[PDB]
Amino acid sequence: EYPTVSEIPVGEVRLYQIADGVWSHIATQSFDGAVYPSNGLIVRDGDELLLIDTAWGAKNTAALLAEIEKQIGLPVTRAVSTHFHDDRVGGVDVLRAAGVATYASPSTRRLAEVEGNEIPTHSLEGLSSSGDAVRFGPVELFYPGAAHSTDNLVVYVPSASVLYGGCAIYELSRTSAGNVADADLAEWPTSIERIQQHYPEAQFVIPGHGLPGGLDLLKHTTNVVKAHTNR
Ligand SMILES: O=C(O)/C(S)=C/c1c(Cl)ccc(Cl)c1Cl
Ligand SMILES: [Zn+2]
Ligand SMILES: [Zn+2]
Ligand SMILES: [Zn+2]
Repeated sequence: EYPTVSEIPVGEVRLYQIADGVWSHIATQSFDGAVYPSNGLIVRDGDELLLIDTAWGAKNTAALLAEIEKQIGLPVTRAVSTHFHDDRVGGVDVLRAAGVATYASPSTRRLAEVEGNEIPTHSLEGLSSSGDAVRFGPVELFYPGAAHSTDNLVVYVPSASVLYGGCAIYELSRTSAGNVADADLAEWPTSIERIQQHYPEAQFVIPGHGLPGGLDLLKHTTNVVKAHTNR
């Protein structure tokens, strides 16, 4: 029942309700002749919504906002991008234009800038050291250490025990490393272990791309990362 690529045309965005007040948003993008899914999150915060990550580009992100207004009908007042790649910040200018306050760690902002990507307006403090956590509205933000990228954040929704790993976490069907040009292969397994230590009670784990599962996705990612390491 969780949507896959074949069900989502590029341009279109799906919402999937995970818990009371918790959805993922799912979009697709075609790159080098293949089509990829990508996840983000939506958390209700009173009469407003917190958005985690864009839907990978301006077009998809504009469709995400229309889809949220149509299906949920509460305003997106804030957005956090969990790292500096285009699937996380591509569409930030659309959010900003719609009056959404956009946020990211200083480190994510600097890396976006260097990459020439869109740049969240606000800087998130308290997340500079591995193991650091801060509360941001209805979620906890966690910096596990470098993994898929040096800046990657993970997000936890304590009310629903939902752990959103972003692109630091692989789905189960993904058995080979994705793009790791910006990865810290050496630290990645250690960073995943910090996630496991901090959220042992997580009941749903969302990867940046593909199908959700349970905490097994953490060991799965380490397995893939270590395999790639020994290539
Ligand atoms: O494997 C992943 O989760 C991602 S984010 C791959 C990637 C990278 Cl490394 C750079 C740029 C872009 Cl656009 C993408 Cl999609
Ligand atoms: Zn990435
Ligand atoms: Zn990604
Ligand atoms: Zn596995």
